[PDB]
Amino acid sequence: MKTPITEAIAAADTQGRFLSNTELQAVDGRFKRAVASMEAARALTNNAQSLIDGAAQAVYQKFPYTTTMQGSQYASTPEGKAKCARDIGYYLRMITYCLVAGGTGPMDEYLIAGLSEINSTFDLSPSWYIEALKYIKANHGLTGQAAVEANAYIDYAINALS
Amino acid sequence: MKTPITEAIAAADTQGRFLSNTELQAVDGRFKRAVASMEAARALTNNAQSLIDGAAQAVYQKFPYTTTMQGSQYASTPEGKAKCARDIGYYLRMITYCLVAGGTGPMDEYLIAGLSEINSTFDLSPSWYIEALKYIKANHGLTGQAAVEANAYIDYAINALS
Amino acid sequence: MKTPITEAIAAADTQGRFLSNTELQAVDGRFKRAVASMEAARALTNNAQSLIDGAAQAVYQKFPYTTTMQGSQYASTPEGKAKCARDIGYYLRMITYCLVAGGTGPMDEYLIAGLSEINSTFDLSPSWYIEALKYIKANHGLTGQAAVEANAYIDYAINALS
Amino acid sequence: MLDAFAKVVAQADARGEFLTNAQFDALSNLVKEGNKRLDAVNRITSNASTIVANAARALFAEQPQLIQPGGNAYTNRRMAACLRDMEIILRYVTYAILAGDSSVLDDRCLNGLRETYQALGTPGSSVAVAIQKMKDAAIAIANDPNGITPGDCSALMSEIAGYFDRAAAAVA
Amino acid sequence: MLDAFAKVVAQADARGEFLTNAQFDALSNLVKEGNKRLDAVNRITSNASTIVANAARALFAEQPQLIQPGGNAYTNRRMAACLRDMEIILRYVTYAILAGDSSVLDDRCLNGLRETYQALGTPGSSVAVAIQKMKDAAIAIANDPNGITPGDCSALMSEIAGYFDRAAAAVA
Amino acid sequence: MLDAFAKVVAQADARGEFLTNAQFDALSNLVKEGNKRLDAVNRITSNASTIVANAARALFAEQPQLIQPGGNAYTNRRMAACLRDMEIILRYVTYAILAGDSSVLDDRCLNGLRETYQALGTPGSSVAVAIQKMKDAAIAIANDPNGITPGDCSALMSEIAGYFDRAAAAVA
Ligand SMILES: *[C@@H](C)[C@H]1/C(=C/c2[nH]c(/C=C3N=C(/C=C4\NC(=O)C(CC)=C4C)C(C)=C\3CCC(=O)O)c(CCC(=O)O)c2C)NC(=O)[C@@H]1C
Ligand SMILES: *[C@@H](C)[C@H]1/C(=C/c2[nH]c(/C=C3N=C(/C=C4\NC(=O)C(CC)=C4C)C(C)=C\3CCC(=O)O)c(CCC(=O)O)c2C)NC(=O)[C@@H]1C
Ligand SMILES: *[C@@H](C)[C@H]1/C(=C/c2[nH]c(/C=C3N=C(/C=C4\NC(=O)C(CC)=C4C)C(C)=C\3CCC(=O)O)c(CCC(=O)O)c2C)NC(=O)[C@@H]1C
Ligand SMILES: *[C@H](C)[C@H]1/C(=C/c2[nH]c(/C=C3N=C(/C=C4\NC(=O)C(CC)=C4C)C(C)=C\3CCC(=O)O)c(CCC(=O)O)c2C)NC(=O)[C@@H]1C
Ligand SMILES: *[C@H](C)[C@H]1/C(=C/c2[nH]c(/C=C3N=C(/C=C4\NC(=O)C(CC)=C4C)C(C)=C\3CCC(=O)O)c(CCC(=O)O)c2C)NC(=O)[C@@H]1C
Ligand SMILES: *[C@H](C)[C@H]1/C(=C/c2[nH]c(/C=C3N=C(/C=C4\NC(=O)C(CC)=C4C)C(C)=C\3CCC(=O)O)c(CCC(=O)O)c2C)NC(=O)[C@@H]1C
Ligand SMILES: *[C@H](C)[C@H]1/C(=C/c2[nH]c(/C=C3N=C(/C=C4\NC(=O)C(CC)=C4C)C(C)=C\3CCC(=O)O)c(CCC(=O)O)c2C)NC(=O)[C@@H]1C
Ligand SMILES: *[C@H](C)[C@H]1/C(=C/c2[nH]c(/C=C3N=C(/C=C4\NC(=O)C(CC)=C4C)C(C)=C\3CCC(=O)O)c(CCC(=O)O)c2C)NC(=O)[C@@H]1C
Ligand SMILES: *[C@H](C)[C@H]1/C(=C/c2[nH]c(/C=C3N=C(/C=C4\NC(=O)C(CC)=C4C)C(C)=C\3CCC(=O)O)c(CCC(=O)O)c2C)NC(=O)[C@@H]1C
Repeated sequence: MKTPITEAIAAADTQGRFLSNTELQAVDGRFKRAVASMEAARALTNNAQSLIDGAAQAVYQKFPYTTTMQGSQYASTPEGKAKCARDIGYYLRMITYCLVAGGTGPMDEYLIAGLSEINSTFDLSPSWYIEALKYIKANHGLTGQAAVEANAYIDYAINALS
Repeated sequence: MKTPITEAIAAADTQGRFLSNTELQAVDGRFKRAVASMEAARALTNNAQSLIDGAAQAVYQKFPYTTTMQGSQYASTPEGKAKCARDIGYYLRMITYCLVAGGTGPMDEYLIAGLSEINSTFDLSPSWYIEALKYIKANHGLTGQAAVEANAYIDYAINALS
Repeated sequence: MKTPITEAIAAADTQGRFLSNTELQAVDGRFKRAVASMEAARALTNNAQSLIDGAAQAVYQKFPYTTTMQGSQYASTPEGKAKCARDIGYYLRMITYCLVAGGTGPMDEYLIAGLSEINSTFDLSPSWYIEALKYIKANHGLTGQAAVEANAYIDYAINALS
Repeated sequence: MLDAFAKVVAQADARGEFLTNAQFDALSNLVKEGNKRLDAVNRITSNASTIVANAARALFAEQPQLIQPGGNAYTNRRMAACLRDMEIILRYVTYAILAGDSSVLDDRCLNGLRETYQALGTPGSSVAVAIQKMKDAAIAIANDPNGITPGDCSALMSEIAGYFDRAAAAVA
Repeated sequence: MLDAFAKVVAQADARGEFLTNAQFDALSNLVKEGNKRLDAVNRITSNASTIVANAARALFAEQPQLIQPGGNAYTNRRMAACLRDMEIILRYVTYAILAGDSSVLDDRCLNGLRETYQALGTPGSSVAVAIQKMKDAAIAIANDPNGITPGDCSALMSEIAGYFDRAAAAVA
Repeated sequence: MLDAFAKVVAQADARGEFLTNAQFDALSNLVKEGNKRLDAVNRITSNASTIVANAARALFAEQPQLIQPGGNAYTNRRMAACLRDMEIILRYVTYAILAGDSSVLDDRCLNGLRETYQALGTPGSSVAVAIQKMKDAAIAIANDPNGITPGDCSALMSEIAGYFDRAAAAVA
C-alpha cells in the first residue's frame, strides 16, 4: 500500500541502499501532518451516520428518479437504498483510511482500482457518489488543517469519478 | 495446427479480444471451400493403392539406379521398396489431411518440418518423391475445384522438397 | 573455473557447435606450456615453509607496527601471526594452483573475487600481502620458463591488490 | 490448438491411416451446419458484456458472502478481477465453439486454473456457479428464435453447454 | 508492503468498519514517539558497516569451522557473500523499523530464505547467530545515551529486537 | 565447469593443501598423453555426422516400434528432434574428452535429462541404446590404426567409453 513511509522505503529498496537523510526527512514531514489528519479521521468517524444518512438524501434530492425508477441499480427498492447507503459508508470509511495512512494508497487499492469497470458493469452513475462527496465536504464542519487534509482526499475521490 | 479457423482464433487471442466479423467471414470462406476440398480427399483416399503403387513405379522408371544399387537407402532390396511405398503413402495421406483441414498445417507439422535434415541424414533424393508427386498430380483424375485444391497442396509439397 | 581448455569449450558451447581446429590448437599450446608450469608448481610446493615463513618476516621487517600494535587485525598477538601465516600459505597455494591449471582461474575464483571487500571489512593492508609476494618473486630461485610462468601469476596477484 | 477437422486428422495420423467414411461424413456434416455455428459465435460474442454482467449480479445475489467486506469479491479491484475472469472464460468458450473442439479452451484457459484459484483463496465452486450462470444466458441468447431463419440447432446448443460445463468442472 | 498505519487500515477494511478509539490512540501514540524511531533508524543506518563487521568477527571467532578450508565461508567470494547477506538482512530490518511493521522484511527478505540456504548447504543456525550478533550491536548503538536527548526508548528497542529475532527464527 | 587439472585443484583447495606428488604425477601424465586426447576429439568431431546417422539407422532397425505411426520418432519433426538429441549428447561428450572431466557433460547436458524425457513420453531406455550405438561408432573411429602414429591409446578409449556409458545411465 502507498504511504509516504512505504514510498520512501520502496525508493531505497529499488537501489539496494539504506535509507537516506531526505527519505528520513520525508517521514518526519509525514509525522508532523499526522496530528491534524488523525483528528480529522476521528471527527469524521464520530459523525458517520449523520454524514452517511445526510449524504444519502442529498443525492435523492438531486436525482429523485433513482427514488422509484424500476431497476436493481436504483434506490427505488429498499434494498436499493441499502446498497446505496452501504456504498456511502464505503466512501466515508476510505477517506478516513487515507487521513489515517497519510495518503491516497488506501482509497486507490480498495476503491479506485476497477472503479470505472464496476460503475460501467453495474450501471451506477458516478454523479450519484460525487453529490455524496460534495455534501460531505460541506458538512464535516472541520476547520484548520484537519479540514484541509480531509477536503484533499475528498476532491481526489471526485477526480477519479470524473 | 494451422487451419484457417485456428489462425483466426490465434489472431484474436494474441489481442485478448473476442472474434471479429472479418475473422468470422474467413471461417465462412473456409466452409464454402470445404465442399470441393472434402470430395477431393475422399476421391484420393478411394484411389490410394492405384495412386501409391502407380507412384512407386513412376520413380523406378525415371531412377532405375534405385532398383538394384546396393545401399539401404535404396529400393534395390524388397524392404527398400517397402520403405519407399511406405513413404509414398505418407505423402498421399498428408495431402488428404490438408484438403480435410483446409490448409497446409497437417503437412507442415507432420512432414515438412525436419524434412531436409531427414533426407540429408538418411540420404534420400528429394527428386524421388517429387516424381511421385508429379505422377499423382497427373493421375488423380480430379476436375473442377476438387482438382484445383488438390494440385495446390501437391505443388506446395514440391516446393518444400526443392 | 577458467582454464585455456574450459574457455575453448565455453566458446564452442555458446555457439552450439563442435570444437574447432583453432580451439584444438589452443589446448595443444596449453599442453606445451604445462611442462615448465608444472615443475614450477612442484618446486614452489617443495619450498612452501621456507617461502611462507620467509615471506612472513619480510613483511614484519617492513611493517613492524604490525608487530605489537594492539588490534585483532594485527600480528601483534601470536594468533595474529597465525592468521597472517595462514593467509601467506593461501597466496602461495593459489599461485601453484594457477601454474597447475594453466591460468588465473583458480586464483580468481578462490581469492581475487571479494578480495577488496574482505580487506576493507577486516582492515587488512594490501601492501602487507604485496610485500609477501615481492619476496616470493625473488626467492623461488626459479629460472627459465618455470620462473617466467610463476612471476606471471605473482605480478597478476599484485595488480589485483593494487 | 486443434479445430474439429484438425483433431480428426491428428487421430488418423497417429494410426497412420486415411480418414474413414464415418469421419468424412462427420466432418462434412459439421460444414453443412456451419452457418448455425457462426450464428452462435456471433450472437454470444455481441452480447458478451450483457452475459457477464447479468451472470455477475445473479451470482452475488445468490452468494452475498462474496461481496461482504473480506470476501473474495469485495473491493473494486477484486470485483474488477472477477468480472474479468468471467469474461476470459467466456471469450475462450466462444473460441471453442468456432473451432468445434475444446483444445484452445483447455490449453490456454482451463489448464492449471484450479490450482491458481486455490493459491489465491478464490473459491472454485463459486467460479463454477458464475460459469453456469453464463451458460444459461449465452444459450438463451444463441438459441433465440427471433431475427433468425428457423431451423434445428439443438445439437450445437448441447455442444456449447458441454464446453461451459467442462469449464465449470475444471474449477469446481 | 505495509507500515504501522497501513496494517491497521487493512485490518479494519477487512471488517468493513472505521477505526476504533484504541486503534486511533495506538497510531497517535506511535506518531508522538516518532522522533525516537527516526533516531534508531538513523543510528543503525550510519553504523551499518561497523555492525556487520564486528558481528562477522564475532561469529567466526565463535565458529572457526566456517572459515576452515571447505567451510561455507572460506574463500573470499563466499566470505564476501556472507558479509553481503548480513548487510541485506540488516538493511531490511532498518526498513521494518522505519515502517513499524515487519511486512517488507518478511515479504522481500525472510520469505523462502530458509529453503535458499538449505539448497546451498549454508547452515541456517549459523546465519541466526550472525543475526543475533548484529541485534546486540545495533541495539547498543541505537540506545546509547550519548549525544541524544534523554528519554524512554525501551518500547522501541523491544520492537527492534523483535524484528531481528524474527529474522533469526526464519533461518534457524 | 572443470577440466582434469581444475578438478584436482578444487579437491586440494577444499583441504587447504598443496598438490601431492601422486596428483602432480597424474596431471603430468595426462599432459604427456595430450596428443592422443587431441586425436580422439578431432577424429570423433570430424565424423560426428556419420556417427549419429549410422547409430540412428541401427537403433530404428533394432527398434521398429519407434518409427511406427504414433511412436516417438514418427513424423519428420520428431525424427529431426531425435537426431538432434543424439548430436547434442555426442557434442557434449567430445567436450568432456577434451577436458578430461565429465563436469561440462553432467552440468550442461545430463542433469535433469531423465525427467525431461519422462515428461515428453520419450523412452529413456531407447535413448541409451542410441547413446551406446554412438559409443561403438565413435570408439572404432577414434582408435582406428590407419593414418596415425602407432601407440597405446587404450586408457583414453576406456575414459571415452566411460563418458558415453555415463550418459546412457543418466537416461536408462
Ligand atoms: C441456431 C443457432 C439458431 C438458428 C440458426 C440458423 N442460422 C441459419 C443461417 C444463416 N446464418 C448466417 C450467419 C452468418 N453467416 C456468416 O458468414 C457469418 C459471419 C459474418 C454469420 C454470422 C447466414 C448468412 C445464414 C444463411 C442465410 C440466412 O440468414 O438464412 C440457418 C439456416 C441454415 C441453413 O443454411 O440451412 C439456421 C437454422 N436457427 C434457429 O432457429 C436457432 C435459434
Ligand atoms: C531512544 C532511541 C534514544 C532517545 C531518543 C530521543 N530522541 C529524541 C528527539 C529527537 N530526535 C530527532 C531526530 C530526527 N528528527 C528527524 O526529523 C530526523 C530525520 C532527518 C531525525 C534523525 C529530533 C529532531 C528530536 C527532537 C529535538 C531533540 O534533539 O531533542 C527524544 C525526545 C523526543 C521528544 O520529542 O520528546 C528522545 C527521547 N533518547 C534516549 O535516551 C535513547 C537512548
Ligand atoms: C590413439 C587414440 C590412437 C593413436 C594416437 C597417437 N597420436 C599421436 C601423435 C600426434 N597426434 C597429433 C594430433 C594433433 N596435434 C594437435 O596439436 C592437434 C590439434 C590441431 C591434433 C589433432 C600430433 C601432432 C602428434 C605428433 C606427431 C605425429 O603425428 O606423430 C601419437 C604419438 C604420441 C606421442 O607424442 O608420443 C599416438 C600414439 N595412436 C594409435 O595407434 C591409436 C589408434
Ligand atoms: C447510492 C449512491 C446509489 C445506488 C447504489 C447501488 N450500488 C449497487 C452495487 C454496487 N456498488 C458497488 C460499489 C463498491 N463496491 C466496493 O467494494 C467498493 C469499494 C469498497 C465500492 C465503492 C459494487 C461493487 C456493486 C455491485 C455488487 C453489489 O451489488 O454489491 C447497487 C446494486 C445494483 C444491482 O443489484 O444490480 C445499487 C442500487 N443506487 C442508487 O439509486 C443510489 C443513488
Ligand atoms: C469471479 C466470478 C470470482 C473471483 C475472481 C478473482 N480472480 C482473481 C485473480 C486471478 N484470476 C486469474 C485467472 C486467469 N488469468 C488468466 O490470464 C486467464 C486466462 C488463461 C485466467 C483464467 C489470475 C491469473 C489471477 C491472479 C492474477 C491477477 O490478479 O490478475 C482475483 C484476485 C484475487 C486477489 O487480488 O488476490 C479474484 C477476486 N473472485 C470471486 O469471489 C468470484 C467467485
Ligand atoms: C598477514 C599478511 C598480516 C595479517 C593478517 C590477518 N588476516 C586476518 C583475517 C583474514 N584474512 C582473510 C584472507 C583470506 N581468506 C580467504 O579465504 C582467502 C583466499 C583463500 C584469503 C586471502 C580473511 C577472510 C580474514 C577474516 C576471517 C578470518 O579471521 O579468518 C586477520 C584477523 C583479523 C581479525 O581477527 O579481526 C589477521 C591478523 N595481520 C598482520 O599484521 C600481518 C602483516
Ligand atoms: C553469513 C553470515 C553466512 C553465509 C552466507 C552465504 N550466502 C550465500 C549465498 C546466497 N545468499 C542469498 C541471500 C539473499 N539474496 C538476496 O537477494 C536476499 C534479499 C531478498 C537474500 C537474503 C542468495 C540468493 C545466495 C545465492 C546466490 C548468490 O550467491 O548470490 C553464500 C554463497 C554460497 C555459494 O557460493 O555456494 C554464502 C557463503 N555463509 C556462511 O558460512 C555464514 C554462516
Ligand atoms: C521411395 C520414394 C524411395 C526410397 C525410400 C526410403 N526411405 C527410407 C527411410 C525413411 N523415410 C523417411 C520419411 C518420412 N518419415 C516420416 O515420418 C515422414 C512424414 C510422415 C516421412 C516423409 C524417414 C524418416 C526414414 C528413415 C527412418 C526409417 O527408416 O524409417 C529408406 C530407408 C533407408 C535406410 O534404412 O537406411 C528408403 C529405402 N528409397 C528408394 O530407392 C525409393 C526411390
Ligand atoms: C532419439 C535418439 C530419441 C528421441 C528424441 C526426442 N527428443 C525430443 C525433445 C527434446 N529433447 C530435449 C533434449 C535436450 N535439449 C537440450 O537443449 C539439451 C542439451 C542440454 C538436451 C539434451 C528437449 C529439451 C526436448 C523438448 C523440446 C524440444 O522439442 O526441443 C523429442 C520431441 C518430442 C515431442 O515433439 O513431443 C524427440 C522425439 N525420440 C525417440 O523416439 C528416440 C528414442
